[PDB]
Amino acid sequence: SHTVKIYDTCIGCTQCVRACPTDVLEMVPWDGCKSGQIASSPRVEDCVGCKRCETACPTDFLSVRVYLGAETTRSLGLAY
Amino acid sequence: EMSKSIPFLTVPEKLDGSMAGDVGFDPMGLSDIQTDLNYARWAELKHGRICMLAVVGMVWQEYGPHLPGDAYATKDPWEAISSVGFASNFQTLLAIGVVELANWNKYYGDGTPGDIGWTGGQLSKMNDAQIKTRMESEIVHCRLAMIAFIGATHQTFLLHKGLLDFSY
Amino acid sequence: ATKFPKFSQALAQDPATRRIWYGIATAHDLEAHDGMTEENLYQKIFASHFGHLAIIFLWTSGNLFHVAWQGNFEKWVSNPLKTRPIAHSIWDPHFGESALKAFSKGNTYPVNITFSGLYQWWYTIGFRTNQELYKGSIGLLLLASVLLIAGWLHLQPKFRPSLSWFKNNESRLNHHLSGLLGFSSLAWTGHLVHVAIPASRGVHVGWDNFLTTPPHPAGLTPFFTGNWTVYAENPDSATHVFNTSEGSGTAILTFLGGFHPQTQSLWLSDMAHHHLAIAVVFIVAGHMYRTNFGIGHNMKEILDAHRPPGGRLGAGHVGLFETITNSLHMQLGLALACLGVATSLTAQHMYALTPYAYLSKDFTTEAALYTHHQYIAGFLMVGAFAHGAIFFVRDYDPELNKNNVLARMLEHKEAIISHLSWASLFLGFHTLGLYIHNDTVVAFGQPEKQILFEPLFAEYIQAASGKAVYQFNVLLASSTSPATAAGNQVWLPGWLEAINNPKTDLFLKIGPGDFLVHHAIALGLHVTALILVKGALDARGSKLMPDKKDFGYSFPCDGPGRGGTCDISAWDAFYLAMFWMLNTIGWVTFYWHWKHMTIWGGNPGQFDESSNYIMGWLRDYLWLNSSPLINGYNPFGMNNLSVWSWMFLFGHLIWATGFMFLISWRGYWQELIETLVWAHERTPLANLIRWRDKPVALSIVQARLVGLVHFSVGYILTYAAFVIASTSGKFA
Amino acid sequence: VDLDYGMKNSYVPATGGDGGQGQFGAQSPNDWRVAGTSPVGETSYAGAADGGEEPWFAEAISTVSLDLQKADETLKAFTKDAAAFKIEEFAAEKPYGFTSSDAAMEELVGKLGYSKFLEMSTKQLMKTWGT
Amino acid sequence: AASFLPSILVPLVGLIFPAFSMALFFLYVQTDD
Amino acid sequence: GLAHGYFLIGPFAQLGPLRNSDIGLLAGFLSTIGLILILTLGLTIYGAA
Amino acid sequence: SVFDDAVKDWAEEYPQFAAWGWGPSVQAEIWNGRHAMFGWVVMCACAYAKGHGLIPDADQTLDLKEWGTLATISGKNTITNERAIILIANVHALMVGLAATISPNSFADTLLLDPNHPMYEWQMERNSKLGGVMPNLGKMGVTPEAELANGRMAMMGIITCIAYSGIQGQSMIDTINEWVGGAYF
Ligand code: CLA
Ligand code: CLA
Ligand code: CLA
Ligand code: CLA
Ligand code: CLA
Ligand code: CLA
Ligand SMILES: CC(=O)O[C@H]1CC(C)(C)C(=C=C/C(C)=C/C=C/C(C)=C/C=C/C=C(C)/C=C\C=C(/C)C(=O)C[C@@]23O[C@]2(C)C[C@@H](O)CC3(C)C)[C@](C)(O)C1
Ligand SMILES: CC(=O)O[C@H]1CC(C)(C)C(=C=C/C(C)=C/C=C\C(C)=C/C=C\C=C(C)\C=C\C=C(/C)C(=O)C[C@@]23O[C@]2(C)C[C@@H](O)CC3(C)C)[C@](C)(O)C1
Ligand SMILES: CC1=C(C#C/C(C)=C/C=C/C(C)=C/C=C/C=C(C)/C=C/C=C(C)/C=C/[C@@]23O[C@]2(C)C[C@@H](O)CC3(C)C)C(C)(C)C[C@H](O)C1
Ligand SMILES: CC1=C(/C=C/C(C)=C/C=C/C(C)=C/C=C/C=C(C)/C=C/C=C(C)/C=C/C2=C(C)CCCC2(C)C)C(C)(C)CCC1
Ligand SMILES: CC1=C(C/C=C(\C)CCC[C@H](C)CCC[C@H](C)CCCC(C)C)C(=O)c2ccccc2C1=O
Ligand code: SF4
Ligand code: SF4
Ligand code: SF4
Repeated sequence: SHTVKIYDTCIGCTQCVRACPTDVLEMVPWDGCKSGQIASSPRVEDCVGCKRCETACPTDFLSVRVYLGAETTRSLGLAY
Repeated sequence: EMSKSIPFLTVPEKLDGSMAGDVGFDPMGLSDIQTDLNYARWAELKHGRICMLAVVGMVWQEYGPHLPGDAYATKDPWEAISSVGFASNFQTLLAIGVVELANWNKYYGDGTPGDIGWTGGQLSKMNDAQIKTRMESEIVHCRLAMIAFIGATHQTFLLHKGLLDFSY
Repeated sequence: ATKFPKFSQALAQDPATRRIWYGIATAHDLEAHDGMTEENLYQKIFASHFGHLAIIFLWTSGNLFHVAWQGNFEKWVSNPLKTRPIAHSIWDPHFGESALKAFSKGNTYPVNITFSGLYQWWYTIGFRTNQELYKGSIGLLLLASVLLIAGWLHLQPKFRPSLSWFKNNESRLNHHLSGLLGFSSLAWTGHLVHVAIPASRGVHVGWDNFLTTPPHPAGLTPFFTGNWTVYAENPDSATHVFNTSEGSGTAILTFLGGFHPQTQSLWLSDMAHHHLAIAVVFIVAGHMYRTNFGIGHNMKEILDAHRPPGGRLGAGHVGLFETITNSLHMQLGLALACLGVATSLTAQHMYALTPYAYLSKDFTTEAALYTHHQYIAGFLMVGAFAHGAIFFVRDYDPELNKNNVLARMLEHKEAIISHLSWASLFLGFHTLGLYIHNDTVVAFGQPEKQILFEPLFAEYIQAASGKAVYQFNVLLASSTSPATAAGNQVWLPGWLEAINNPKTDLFLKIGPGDFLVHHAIALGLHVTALILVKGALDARGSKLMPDKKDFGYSFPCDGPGRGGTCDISAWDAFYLAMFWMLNTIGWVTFYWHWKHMTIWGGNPGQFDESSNYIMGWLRDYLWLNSSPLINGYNPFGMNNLSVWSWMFLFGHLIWATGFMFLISWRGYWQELIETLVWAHERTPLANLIRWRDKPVALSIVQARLVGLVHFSVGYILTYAAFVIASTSGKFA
Repeated sequence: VDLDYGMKNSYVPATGGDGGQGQFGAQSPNDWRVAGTSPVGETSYAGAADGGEEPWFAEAISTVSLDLQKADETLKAFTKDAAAFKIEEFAAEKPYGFTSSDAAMEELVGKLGYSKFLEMSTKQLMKTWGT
Repeated sequence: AASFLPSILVPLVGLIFPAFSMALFFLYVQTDD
Repeated sequence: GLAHGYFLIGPFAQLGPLRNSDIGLLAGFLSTIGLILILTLGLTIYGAA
Repeated sequence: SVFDDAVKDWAEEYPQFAAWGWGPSVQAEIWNGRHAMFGWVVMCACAYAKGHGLIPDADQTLDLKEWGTLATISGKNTITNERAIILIANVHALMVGLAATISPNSFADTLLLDPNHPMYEWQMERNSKLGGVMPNLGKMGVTPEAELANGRMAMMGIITCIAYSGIQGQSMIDTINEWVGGAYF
């Protein structure tokens, strides 16, 4: 459904993965930052488009960007 | 390279002598933008064939035996339309329409331009060359008729005199 | 796709009702459809244009047909100033007997009176009988069919035009300027000389005798001999009665200037000369570009060479040629802008220089036409800026336009926006302030303390063209001026008569009241522009969203973070500007109507004194002139203004309904819809029936659009009723 | 367990503007667009639940559930690869008297259950498997 | 007579036509090619 | 159908445009038939989809 | 001209409708023909009544008060009793047709070809062998063939009547009377 992309400016603060309401983001090993960790979006099929993740990023400009797109039952948050 | 008809101009590429009546005449270059000259050839033939009949008819109606009955006597070719009436004209129009719509695919297709099957027994038992000769004759006559139609009509409305009236 | 939006898999695979809503509103954005090549795009657009043309012709055909079959054109022709023009008949099964009588007043059957001005136009151009109108309608129906055939033909495989053909600018411009505009004008002067002018003088020239009825006694001899002056001799006398030979002349091309004394409209001979001159100008201009004949200009070269040597404009216009040719949005924007200016000009010049006979005496029609074109102009203007923004987001190439005149505009964007803001503030504070000062002092009973500035600059311009009331002895208002001497024997005689006649709309008299309203209109234009311009410049990015270009022209928002990013897309600028556009056009239209209303009523003073403060507008204009409308239907009966009365209230409803979508947002509604779903699934009997498209609330942008449409439709409808019922109810 | 059951759906990702099937598929294999309620003694949604004497509220009769025993299997299957990576690393770090990966797994998971095994660092594992 | 046309066409244009058109659109948007 | 048709003639017959006319009941019947046709169209379309 | 090709092209251009039997199809030819045959009876009856003055109180307009604005032709002018009666007769017939369309039997010829109707196969077969330019004799009597032949005849007659009426500048009723020998009037 929606598209979430992570950029090299990430600092591995883990704040984004701790804010997702649907477990779409994970922290994976990396060497480009001091923390030695980067964020990934393995399960974008469950993204609802809340953008809470973006609100949590501390980088000058979001290192995590959510681009809204095709809509499915899951993305539209339909319990019915 | 140089047109045969106009010796001081370059001949357009599509005019290669393949089709009948190709004297290399296309000064304004209307052949380049067209994918092929098939549709144009259909039109040339259709326009010419109609004009042939028209010129003959005009002369006959002015100087010839009319059909029995009033309203079918006016010699003036233009007045004839109104005189004869809507009914007569409509019936002809509908007939022409049927033929036109029936051969629609032919007109917009890739067959021999101008051939709708009304070849009589002619154009048969003859070699390709002879066939081309016949086709060339038709196109020449078509072009002549079209020029004549313009002249006849213009003379009628400008000089206001019968076609065969030659007075100076 | 395999669902409704065949052009979009994304929408097609949507499990909700959005699939249907969006598919309808994304249908004509051919550029974004799945699998679209540039060649196909152009070809489909070309065909679509043929269809639009056909619709326009069918529309015109209908007007002629209905007027001819159910109208009173011939009677009107006989007594133009005592007959009300009929548009079409009415067959409503819901009408009551009383209504049938009311709407059938003056005639024998229920009918609608036209306020479109077609009768005057047709009368002027030569139409005199209903049979003539019929022929026209039939012809246009045929032309419409021909256009439809063309659309199909050029979508066929062997007739689809190439992408190169679509981008040959030189040939198209040459042809369009010389043939579409130039030769067409020449053809029109032919009609005017052959059919119209003869009719005005009582002679019938039709398809039956046009080839034998010479337009001028001399013939075409003077034309080829060079003695063109002959065609301007013997102009119609000042005692000429229109549509008759009494006092007629023989002139066909003249420069008399002014209006026909009896019809109070521009002379036909002058119009013929006008179109002839315009024709030559355009035909000559159409020979400027190179089109496979050697001679001509190449547009790219012209643009590239124009760079001011000083360097004040950077690299100049280099790079713009490719940008325009490869962007349909910029082309559309340029077109809409120019057409918008044209529409406003038509409205402004048509009420002053009346072109059609007895149109000035039809107050309601005159009012409708002005408001009609001015509103259309506003929409056309806003669209231009909208497509300009779409261009920046979609088709702008930063590299191609390096240091170009266009790029440098986006470099000082802040300067432009900030200064436009200041202008808006200055105009706003003082205009409102002065109005309120005048209101307060008047309310306290001291009108002598009002701040009223005379519009001296405008008054000067009027005087410069000949007006004498202001007493500014300048230019054409001066007998000793070199200018007066020049045209005193050419066109001034007639002009100086009309400009100095109080019963004409040529340069109406202005006073302190006009000063203020003009400054209000200025505020509107500036503020509307600010919104639109900002949207365009800040469409590719901003400090809040430096990556806006990657999201598009229209997106809901960017989240509740970074402070909140609602209405941050460029589409939202269009959304916000629409409201201001309506407001400004409203002010403009109100001004025209009230001023004219008082003039027509014979009390120009009311506007002159009450227009200085706001209460005047509300009480002496909106309140006073609403009495006929609100009494279309009352507890005691009804009249022909009932339909207009009902529509007025209808408009208010739609307008207010719009507010719901504008103020209430999605969250609330979505939750409510969820409850309704539960109910349907749990209620016996109805459970049998179920939906195939999950019911969901309207989207953020969708609601904005729906709301704007409701607001707009109500706005236009309500005023339409007022302008018509008020004018007709009082003066008709 | 068919780990691809969800991925095997009718959804077809679009070109641009779609994240894709992700990790567990974007949509259910089954279509939600089924019919409504039916008369007594009849069924509508294919393998639907008979409403008995109250067909009107048949949709409220659950037929889809989770077996606790089966739940264990799905946990193991979907986390098989992770377990493999974990044990592999443990093996790489010179295990004391190592035997076979599988054997080690059983021993290491016999203790520390399975969930705990998945959440333990190789270092902790080696310490645990010192014996 | 042409005069009867208003009473024969208006019922069709304002009632029959719109209905069938809406029905067709529904069938078109509810179909899965 | 038998159930729904019987109660629908009432509203039209007693409150319709031609209620006070001698042909009011006849008009009411015609109106009901019209409504039934509309509802039937709906049923047909629903089934198809 | 081959007929078949044109029909095929129509199906291609408008496939959805063609599926049900709409358009240039045998089904349509049969149904439209049946209606035309039936109409001839109606038109002849109308002529007879007009000539023999059977219609009660014709040439009089219905009351705008008893009936409503729905009965108005222009303004307060109302429809004549004759036209009203003719329409009611047709409405009686249309009602029967609507019932047959909406509630078909299990052994009836449905208007449209429905795969879920039991008569689909028979209809498909009958239509498949009922096409030709010339009426196929040898199948006289009550056969599908006879029905189609007579239907085409009736439809042609309608066209001819309208044309003749126009050419002779007369009402269709008059032409009918003339072709019968002036019996009705
Ligand atoms: C362009 C072709 C054309 C057209 C449009 C007309 C039109 C007309 N002609 Mg005319 N005519 C034509 C050619 C044409 N003519 C030719 C070629 C001749 C010489 C044979 C005549 C000889 C002629 C006479 C003697 C009379 C007319 C008359 C008339 C008028 C009444 C119609 C009529 O009786 O026609 C009569 C038509 C014919 C006698 C034969 C027409 C020949 C046709 C074109 C042969 C082509 C058929 C085509 C190939 C196959 C069918 C086409 C398709 C529809 C199936 C009408 C204005 C009458 C008149 O004066 O009205 C006032 C009249 O008395 N025409
Ligand atoms: C096939 C075409 C054709 C033919 C045969 C004619 C024939 C005729 N036209 Mg005509 N005309 C035509 C086309 C045609 N026109 C066109 C297209 C128009 C413009 C719309 C006109 C406009 C027109 C007008 C306005 C007038 C004529 C007139 C005439 C007549 C006297 C012409 C004359 O004095 O020429 C004399 C020729 C010359 C002075 C020049 C000499 C000819 C050159 C040098 C060489 C000719 C050889 C050439 C191969 C011609 C052979 C073709 C032909 C024999 C088939 C004559 C019957 C006049 C008339 O009174 O008729 C009633 C007249 O007033 N026509
Ligand atoms: C020649 C003129 C012209 C042309 C060819 C286009 C063409 C286009 N415009 Mg554009 N536009 C124009 C004028 C034009 N516009 C004007 C004058 C404005 C100012 C208002 C705009 C404002 C505008 C915006 C803001 C947008 C476009 C967009 C578009 C593109 C898609 C259009 C679309 O999706 O509609 C699909 C079809 C519809 C939307 C149906 C329209 C239904 C309307 C809104 C309601 C009708 C009124 C109401 C029902 C009346 C009932 C009242 C009754 C009760 C009395 C397309 C390329 C869109 C785009 O993204 O392009 C990139 C876009 O966002 N245009
Ligand atoms: C009555 C309704 C109303 C009013 C008064 C305004 C007023 C304003 N809008 Mg606005 N707007 C409205 C409705 C209104 N809006 C609606 C419904 C919409 C939806 C489309 C918008 C959308 C909109 C946009 C999108 C924009 C504006 C902008 C503006 C400002 C333009 C500059 C200006 O006029 O400065 C003068 C302002 C005023 C005169 C209004 C305030 C007056 C107070 C009372 C101060 C008066 C002081 C007085 C003169 C004495 C001062 C001295 C004293 C202290 C002693 C102005 C504040 C633009 C902006 O931001 O400005 C640059 C802008 O971009 N508006
Ligand atoms: C151009 C469209 C149009 C037309 C021609 C009519 C015509 C009529 N409306 Mg009306 N209406 C319309 C649009 C239209 N409406 C719209 C858009 C609305 C919504 C605001 C309404 C809301 C409305 C109401 C609320 C009422 C009417 C009523 C009436 C009838 C009053 C006259 C009379 O004699 O009643 C007496 C009635 C008769 C003599 C019966 C006539 C026979 C009926 C109409 C046959 C209908 C069968 C029809 C073919 C079924 C449709 C099939 C479907 C596939 C389209 C008249 C038939 C009144 C009425 O009585 O309704 C019937 C009424 O109460 N209308
Ligand atoms: C919503 C309020 C409302 C009401 C009650 C009415 C009432 C009426 N209108 Mg009116 N009308 C309204 C709004 C309303 N109008 C609006 C907003 C407009 C503008 C578009 C019109 C325009 C209009 C026109 C143009 C005409 C009428 C006409 C009529 C009359 C005909 C009634 C009819 O045919 O209905 C038919 C009703 C039904 C078929 C169903 C009724 C609903 C049932 C009874 C509900 C049953 C529920 C049930 C109890 C649930 C429990 C069941 C359980 C116990 C088993 C009637 C007096 C006509 C007339 O003659 O005027 C007097 C007429 O010509 N109306
Ligand atoms: C009462 C009674 O019995 O007395 C009778 C006696 C009498 C004397 C007979 C009467 C008469 C006169 C009558 C009946 C006259 C009938 C006249 C009639 C019927 C006249 C023209 C048809 C015209 C055609 C077909 C023209 C052009 C057809 C043309 C020009 C085509 O080109 C066809 C075309 O195919 C080409 C060839 C090539 C194709 O690529 C393109 C197309 C398809 C376009 C009376 C007095 O009225 C009444
Ligand atoms: C940016 C722009 O727009 O530039 C454009 C402008 C413009 C004008 C369009 C251009 C052009 C074309 C040209 C050549 C324009 C030049 C001049 C123009 C406008 C036209 C040509 C000749 C007229 C002649 C020869 C006069 C015949 C006139 C004659 C023979 C007579 O005087 C007859 C007459 O004498 C008798 C026999 C007796 C007298 O009692 C009566 C008179 C005196 C009337 C340009 C220059 O190319 C580019
Ligand atoms: C152009 C073209 C072709 C063609 C063609 C042609 C010739 C096409 C012409 C087709 C043509 C002409 C078809 C007539 C229909 C008449 C009908 C349907 C009458 C219905 C009549 C009915 C339903 C009767 C109704 C009434 O009973 C009711 C309803 C009430 C009664 O009160 C009164 C009446 C009796 C009136 C080619 C050559 C074949 C192929 C080519 O490729 C394309
Ligand atoms: C967004 C955008 C866009 C758009 C833009 C626009 C929309 C613009 C507009 C503009 C405009 C809208 C302008 C206007 C102008 C005007 C003018 C320029 C005027 C002038 C004037 C003059 C020059 C003068 C005149 C005169 C004369 C002639 C004589 C004397 C008097 C006087 C005054 C009158 C585009 C698409 C391009 C793209 C980019 C971006
Ligand atoms: C009322 C309201 C709704 C709900 C409004 C709805 C659901 C409109 C429903 C009625 C319209 C007229 C659609 C009904 C269409 C018919 C069911 C027929 C459809 C036939 C199809 C073939 C098109 C919102 O979704 C919403 C969203 C965001 C901000 C404000 C609002 C808001 O104010
Ligand atoms: S937008 Fe919401 S669901 Fe998507 S990754 Fe961010 S927090 Fe998770
Ligand atoms: S919040 Fe931003 S910086 Fe921190 S881990 Fe997530 S993407 Fe990286
Ligand atoms: S549109 Fe919604 S998410 Fe975006 S800023 Fe506004 S409230 Fe927040």
